[PDB]
Amino acid sequence: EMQDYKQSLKYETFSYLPPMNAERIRAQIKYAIAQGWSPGIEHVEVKNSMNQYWYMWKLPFFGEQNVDNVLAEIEACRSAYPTHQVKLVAYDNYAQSLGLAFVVYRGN
Amino acid sequence: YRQTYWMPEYTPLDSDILACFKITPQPGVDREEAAAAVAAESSTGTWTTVWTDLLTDMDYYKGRAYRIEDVPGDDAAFYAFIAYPIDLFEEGSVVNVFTSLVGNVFGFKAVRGLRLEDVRFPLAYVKTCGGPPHGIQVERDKMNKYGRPLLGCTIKPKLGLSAKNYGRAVYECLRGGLDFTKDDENINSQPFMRWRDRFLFVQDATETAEAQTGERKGHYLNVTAPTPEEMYKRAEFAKEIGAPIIMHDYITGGFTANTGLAKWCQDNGVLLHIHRAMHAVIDRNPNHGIHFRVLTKILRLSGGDHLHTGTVVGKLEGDRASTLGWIDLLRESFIPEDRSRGIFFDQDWGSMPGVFAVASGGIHVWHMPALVNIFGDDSVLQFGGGTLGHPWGNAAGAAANRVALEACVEARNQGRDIEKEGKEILTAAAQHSPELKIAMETWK
Amino acid sequence: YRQTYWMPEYTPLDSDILACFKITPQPGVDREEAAAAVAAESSTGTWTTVWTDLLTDMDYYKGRAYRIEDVPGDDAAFYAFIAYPIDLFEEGSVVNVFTSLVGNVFGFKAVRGLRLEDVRFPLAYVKTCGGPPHGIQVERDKMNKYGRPLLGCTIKPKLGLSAKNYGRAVYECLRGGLDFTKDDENINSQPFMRWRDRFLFVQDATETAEAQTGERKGHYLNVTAPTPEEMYKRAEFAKEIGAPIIMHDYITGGFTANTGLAKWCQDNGVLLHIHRAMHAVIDRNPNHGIHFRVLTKILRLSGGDHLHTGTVVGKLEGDRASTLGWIDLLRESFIPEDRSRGIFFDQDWGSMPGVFAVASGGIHVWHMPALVNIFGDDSVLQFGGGTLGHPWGNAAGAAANRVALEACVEARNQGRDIEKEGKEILTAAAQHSPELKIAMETWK
Amino acid sequence: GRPLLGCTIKPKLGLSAKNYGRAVYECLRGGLDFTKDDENINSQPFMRWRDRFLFVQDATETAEAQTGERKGHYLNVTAPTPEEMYKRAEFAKEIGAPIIMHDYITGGFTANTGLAKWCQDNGVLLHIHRAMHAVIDRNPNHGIHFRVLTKILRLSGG
Amino acid sequence: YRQTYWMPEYTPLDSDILACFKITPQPGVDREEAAAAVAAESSTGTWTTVWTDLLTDMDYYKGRAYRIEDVPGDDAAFYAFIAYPIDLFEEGSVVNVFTSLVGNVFGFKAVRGLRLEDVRFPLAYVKTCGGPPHGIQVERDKMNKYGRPLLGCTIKPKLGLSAKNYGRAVYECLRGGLDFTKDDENINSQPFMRWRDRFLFVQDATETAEAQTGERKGHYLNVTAPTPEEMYKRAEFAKEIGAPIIMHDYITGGFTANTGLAKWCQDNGVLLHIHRAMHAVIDRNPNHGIHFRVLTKILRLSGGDHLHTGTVVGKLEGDRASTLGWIDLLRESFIPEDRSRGIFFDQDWGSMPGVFAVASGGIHVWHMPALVNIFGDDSVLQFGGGTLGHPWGNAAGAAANRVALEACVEARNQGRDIEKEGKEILTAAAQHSPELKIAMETWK
Amino acid sequence: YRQTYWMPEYTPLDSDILACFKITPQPGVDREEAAAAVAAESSTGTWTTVWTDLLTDMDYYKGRAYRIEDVPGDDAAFYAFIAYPIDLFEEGSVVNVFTSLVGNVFGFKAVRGLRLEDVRFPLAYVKTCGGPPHGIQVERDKMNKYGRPLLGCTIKPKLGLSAKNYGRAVYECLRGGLDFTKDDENINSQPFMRWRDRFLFVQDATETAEAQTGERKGHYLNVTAPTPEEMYKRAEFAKEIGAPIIMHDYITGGFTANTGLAKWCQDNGVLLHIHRAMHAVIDRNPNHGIHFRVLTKILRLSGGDHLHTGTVVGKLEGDRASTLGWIDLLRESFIPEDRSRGIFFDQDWGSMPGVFAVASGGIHVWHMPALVNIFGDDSVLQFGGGTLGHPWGNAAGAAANRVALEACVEARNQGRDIEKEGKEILTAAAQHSPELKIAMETWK
Repeated sequence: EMQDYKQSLKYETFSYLPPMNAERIRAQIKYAIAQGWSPGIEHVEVKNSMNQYWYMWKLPFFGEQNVDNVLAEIEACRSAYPTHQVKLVAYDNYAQSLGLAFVVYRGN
Repeated sequence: YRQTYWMPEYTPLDSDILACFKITPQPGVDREEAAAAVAAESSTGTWTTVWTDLLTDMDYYKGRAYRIEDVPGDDAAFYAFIAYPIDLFEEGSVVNVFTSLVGNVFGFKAVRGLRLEDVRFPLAYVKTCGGPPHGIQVERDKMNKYGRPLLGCTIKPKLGLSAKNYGRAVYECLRGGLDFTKDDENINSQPFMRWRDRFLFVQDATETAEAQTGERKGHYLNVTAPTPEEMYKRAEFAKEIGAPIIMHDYITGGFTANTGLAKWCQDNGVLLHIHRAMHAVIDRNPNHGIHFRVLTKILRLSGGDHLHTGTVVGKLEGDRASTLGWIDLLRESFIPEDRSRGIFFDQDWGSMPGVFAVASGGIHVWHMPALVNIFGDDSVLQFGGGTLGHPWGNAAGAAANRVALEACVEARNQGRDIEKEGKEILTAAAQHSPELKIAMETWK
Repeated sequence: YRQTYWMPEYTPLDSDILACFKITPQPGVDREEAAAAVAAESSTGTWTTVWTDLLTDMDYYKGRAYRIEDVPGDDAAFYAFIAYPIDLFEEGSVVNVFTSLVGNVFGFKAVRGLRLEDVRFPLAYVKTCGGPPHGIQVERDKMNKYGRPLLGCTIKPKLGLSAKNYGRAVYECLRGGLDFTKDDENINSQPFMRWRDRFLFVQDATETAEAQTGERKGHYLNVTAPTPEEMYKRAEFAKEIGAPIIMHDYITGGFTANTGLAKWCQDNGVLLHIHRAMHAVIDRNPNHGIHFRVLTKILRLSGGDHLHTGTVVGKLEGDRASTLGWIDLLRESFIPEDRSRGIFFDQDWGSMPGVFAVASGGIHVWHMPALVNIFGDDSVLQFGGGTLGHPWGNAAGAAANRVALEACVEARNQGRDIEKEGKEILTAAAQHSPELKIAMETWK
Repeated sequence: GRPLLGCTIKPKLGLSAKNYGRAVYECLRGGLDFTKDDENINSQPFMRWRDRFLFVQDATETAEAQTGERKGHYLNVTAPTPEEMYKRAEFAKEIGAPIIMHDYITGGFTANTGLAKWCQDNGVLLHIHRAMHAVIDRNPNHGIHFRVLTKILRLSGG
Repeated sequence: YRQTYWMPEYTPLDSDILACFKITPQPGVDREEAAAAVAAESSTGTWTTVWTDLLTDMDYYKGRAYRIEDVPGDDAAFYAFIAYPIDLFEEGSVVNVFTSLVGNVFGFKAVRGLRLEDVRFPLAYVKTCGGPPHGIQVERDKMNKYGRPLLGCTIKPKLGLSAKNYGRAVYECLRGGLDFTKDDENINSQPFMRWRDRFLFVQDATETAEAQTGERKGHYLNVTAPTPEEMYKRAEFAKEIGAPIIMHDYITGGFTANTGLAKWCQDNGVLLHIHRAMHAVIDRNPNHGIHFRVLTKILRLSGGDHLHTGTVVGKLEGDRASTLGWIDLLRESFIPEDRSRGIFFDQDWGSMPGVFAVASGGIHVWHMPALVNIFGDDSVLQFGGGTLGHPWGNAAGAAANRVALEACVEARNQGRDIEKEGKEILTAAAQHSPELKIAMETWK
Repeated sequence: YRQTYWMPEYTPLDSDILACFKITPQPGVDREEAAAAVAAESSTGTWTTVWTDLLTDMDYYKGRAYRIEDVPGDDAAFYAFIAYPIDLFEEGSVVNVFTSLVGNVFGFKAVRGLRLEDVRFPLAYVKTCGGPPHGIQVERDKMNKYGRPLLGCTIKPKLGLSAKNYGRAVYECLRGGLDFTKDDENINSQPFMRWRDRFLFVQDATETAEAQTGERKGHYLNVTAPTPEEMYKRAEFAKEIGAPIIMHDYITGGFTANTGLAKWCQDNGVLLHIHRAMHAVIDRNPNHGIHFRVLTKILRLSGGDHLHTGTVVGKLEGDRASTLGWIDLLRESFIPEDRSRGIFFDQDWGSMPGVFAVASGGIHVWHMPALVNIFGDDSVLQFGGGTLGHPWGNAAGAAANRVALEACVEARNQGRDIEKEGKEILTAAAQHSPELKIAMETWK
């Protein structure tokens, strides 16, 4: 009755859950803006996903309050780079760390 | 004895070391007398003035009791507040401060019990100690982990596993989804499993799991040794093989050894996990001992990236304030005084980085929403039984724990009351995770 | 839980490590259950069998409770005897044995209190540890002192003395007649007095006193340091300047650091004085903690030439047996079981040399005949107040103490009851010693 | 065939090791041959020197791989003690940093000469910053000229 | 002489070192006198009491003969059993124990011959020595080899091969199927072939064979050197180039050098192969010498992962018991007394890991089923002639040996009598292995 | 087998290493066959030509038997003379030469016994080894002692003496008149007496005796250690404290360790005393083993200033030739072949300095004229019993021995037959020496 674990590559936070849709992505962005963090968008090759430094999509959205524009920028990054993994981050300036970081598209 | 070492009028300097002692005196003895007794025996140790006393500035080099307070709910005990000049201690020596405070006062025969409740470390003395080698934020940057608490596991049984079998437990635990695995406080180098073979096989398993998962992995390799030379050799071997984190027992191993290892870790870029073994012989008795909040301050002064603080959920709802208070002491930069949470002094840490909070002991998937709500993202959750007892294996248990963690974190981010809706959130996550579902079925 | 980790029929092997725990359980819980709980949590820590448990020899790698005894006079507590295989511990690691024994069992929630009363170290494990660097007889041979207890003094005040002033107290104390002076447990290196200046001026004073007296002199220079590197540097500087003895705080400094320093002392021919600071937070509570006899065994396993054991005279006549028992544990080669003296196990030490007994705290010329009768020649008597409080100075106080010591030793050698005739013996000695006479006049 | 391009990472204060590295990485991958540590940044509580060196080397390697041109960062090794300075320079060489930076006036001429000799021995390039030079060479009637300071610096090594 | 150093009533302590001597005395001399003579000359060396004798505890510091037994089948010899206190020897010094036992007693003129048959090492003294650096199980874990004996080969001729030619013999031998190749006891660094070139070319060949086969490979690189500095340099170079195993001559090189090299191997994670050169000048004579079982105990105390023990099949069926007994002494944790197998004392090893048994000398594919049945999986079979004499080359010979080994192991696992059915099993294997078939055709 | 490795016509080169083996073959086997067997197994070890054999110069790289001689008085044994090219051995490695000669040949099953009688070291190979660190003449120049044999003493009992008591035996022995005292082969570092305390107290006693007498004094401090690191540490400590001579056990300690220690002694200007412990297990059997003359050659090649050679007087008058022959081998620059004295080869030593001859064991004042006549001035006479058993003490015994030595030396210088007139000479000396007179009275 026991079932085996099927091994596969993972992508940090929220990678063990089913891939997020627009609603869940919007909820995460709303959380990020509610915590006072600055949303950011990054992308990199699948083979280079483990890189510490990803390609930055434009600049971090400082003071941005519209989750619709955040998601539109995510989709624009996906459209411009269709084979690249895309990550959404939230900069915490007080802690000099990231309050949230997860991939939106897992690449192909 | 009275007028000499206790001054009600004395206003303590911002550089003074302040200590709060819960004195349970023998019936009939004077409260001010007992306060001056703790102050004297912790600073000078005598009252009879000898000819060598007159060669020194007696008004300066002495500890003074400046305030006595009633203990709420305990008429047989009172709080003694004592101020110590910063000049009385070696700069950057938690060992010397600890010795000066607790060397002889606990053997005082005129009190039935003595507890050291809180100690105020001034910023001037704080700036001298090295502190945590890396800190929470630097460790997060190094491990490339953000937005969720870290997951750990203690490899069990504590006895019997060879190097390869211990490695083949660690490998499945890590490849299942845990960020870290943990060497037990007992495992440093035993006849059934030598430390070098431990380090080699553990590094092999960690590298294999990291390659097969895509996430940075680690194991708190225990470097507690009979000798500092052996400890330094084990830490150097861990760095040579590439282990990103090691573990030390800072109480049984010793504060001097822990400070040296923390300085070495800061020098060599190796993360340090701290285990609090023996802490119960010291901090459990309510009327005699030194508090775990004081031990936490001492540990973060000495240096360490992780520290066991308790599971919080393991106590009743009305007994969580002291644990939360010492959690804030460990993690936050400035902790205001809070008598309800047991914080007796304003504690300014300046720029010293925080230390990750470790929750371990009898906790599984069901406690997890409460654990997330209480600890926040800056904590490490350890699942020994909750991972090894999984019917499908260590990898399946780790996957269940990771899925539950991610679901709870997302639920908290969405603005839901994760403690109120924990069962619903976990069930919704289990609709996509058979391992998680069978985990709740096992541990319900 | 019951049948698995407690075997009434089990006969413990001569190589097994045996531990005796005084369990004060919660009312209603089973005695055998609590005994198995201490045995399990001190050896394996769990009862739920996981799949990794089946990979090991569970029958071997576990601690077992083999005997439960009533506590005389305490119906709420019982004695649990637990046997541990020698394979469970690192060879020659008091740190590892101590951690395995006391890591988590004292935090057990099903018992109100847990005390570790006695621990049996088998000769097989004893032969692995280095033990005392020199021992009583080798230290006597090196110092050329025989037939009388050694005399020491703690330099007071603990605070304020510069290097030269501390040296000019030590010099008069030594030239007065004391074999040793003692650095306080607080003095390692403070802003008012740095450690290098301490060592230099102390060595100058010791050399001057030795030259002016004709007897070998020493000072327990404190090498307790924030880091093992600093401790080793201070010990090496003491050896370089020629100091014959150093001092360490083996509890606050740490067991690992103490073992390393003891090994270094054995290697470099430097005597080691051990101070027992903090011991009261551990051994004072009658229902929770670890006994000072266990601490004494641990210290002599780690290494040390001197050890504070208490003044014995400081307790009532009916409460001296436990102190005498741990004195025998520290000094004698084989200590038979003695329930009256608190010796729960036969303790065979083999060839490991004994450790000098140090009596200190509130003792003066009047306690001295009792001190001699109780301790014998193989002990060190410390006179801080009894030397510094002398109206004629440190040298006169030391001369008084030395004259009293020699008179008491000769009286004991002549076959007199020194405790019964103490006043007469001291008066007869004072007929030739004005310093001694004024000493009794001061401290009567 | 062209002058080299550099950039000073700003602000002088506040950037963590990773954030400073993620400024350096974009600066280098954009086209600059070098980036520059500020004369203030040697090892501060908000950003320790070892983390600086590690993250800077990571960013430099990533930019070099993604561009195809040799990259560098003047890692500041100015330290309170010559032992600390030598340790930082040795760590930079160990991690593979091709160039380091020193403050030759505030750090001292003896320290600068020793560091220059070490750089010549170990094949590490040395960037020299002229902090404080204005307290000396600005006054037209009292001081020592920056041309004399330049001669002194090139004699010392850089 | 008689009453002083032999006590029939003495019961030997569990910590006592016991030695059994086969005494072939001069006709007419007393058996008890000769036993006391061996006991005295091996412990104190004299009978005339001098004034310095009275300064010591003569009753303690002496070896005593407690039992005399007849030798079955030899009326001219008797067995003398002598007990030695553990205090008589340096802790962890096989050199000191060996010297104390055999320094002068073999030159005794009142006996025609003296043989040291067995020596009892108590667990207390066993726990002090380092023992084998890795042991059988740890070596198996490191090499990833289970379920079959290991295969080795001695590269021949002993003389003439350059570094590259020796490497091109080793490469074919390893790529043919042998787990190991062996440097000869003569080859450390000769003018025709220097040691550094040996190590480099051997490592190249081993790496090439490992890459081309998919199995871990090794070569016992000889580090026996004129000086310990040279030996340590060669071992360090082997570790630097990555050689997993080295070889030492523990008798000709010396017990001190072997112990140092074993400690270095345990420290650096390098396997140690031990060759028993010269053992015949010592253990061959039936009436004078020290037995190879005692030499095996000494070697496993000193440290080593492999040890030559003989081919067992090389003796008649009625002369195999002593070889099997010392095989059990080398490999097993506890060997009960067995007079038929030559085990005179119960030998408790505790947790010290076993040592691989090496069978070498005149053995080929035909002896192999008997070799497997006798030695089991925990042994190394060496085929010098049986691999190099193969008509198709070293690779073909190694393939033949490996196929025969796997077939015999599978036949044993299936429950067949491999010795009774050896020819049938080998023929059935040869139906799929032309190299094996031609190997039996060559060596029939 | 025959034609290949034995050449009757071969004339051995002056650079060839020659070995003489006494072969006691199994009845019926051919003498030339057995000689070729020893030659082959000591050089190549096989007869079956393999493909790797054809890659080398087989005519060169092999040992050849060139002469077979009858053993006088033994029809069951014959002498085999074998020549070895100098190319077969590492330059300056007694370890390698010894291994090549005796690795496997003694385990040959076709001979009942094999003895290595003599080995010829060519001057070319002799010039490579370091040899004795100082030599007889350089040691005499350093110690400022000429014209008489040196006097030594073994401190007894071998067990029980503390450092100070051993020193207070050494001090009286040296101040009595002996040039040296001797640590026993058992004493390196025991629990009852540690090596550092030995070295310190021995140096103190030696310095005191030298100051009180006016003659250079020394003690062979034993540096035989479990590890070469420990041995080098002990030798370095001896040099640091100023000990002029140390002692090593070159057989039990090992030839590699002895060569390293001899090189260190030559580098650091420290004299080396060599003890021959275990030599009896090797050289006693007349039909199997390696001769003490070969062991003496090996020792002087390795390095050493003193060497035990036997008392010579301990054998009958008709059995002294072999002892005298190996004495000449140890001391003289060129020893011609002498079958009566057991010298089978002309042995040219060139410029290598001689080694002092040590006579020890059961010798006292009466043997002394014979000892002087036999050994000459270039020898060391050891008096353990003959000094410690003196009724008036160690100093009186040493004075008696010294007076007897000086009287015998003067009698020899005057041209008297000291052996014929020994009693008269000793009595005439005793007319001025009461200690000497009572010494003869005790030992008559």
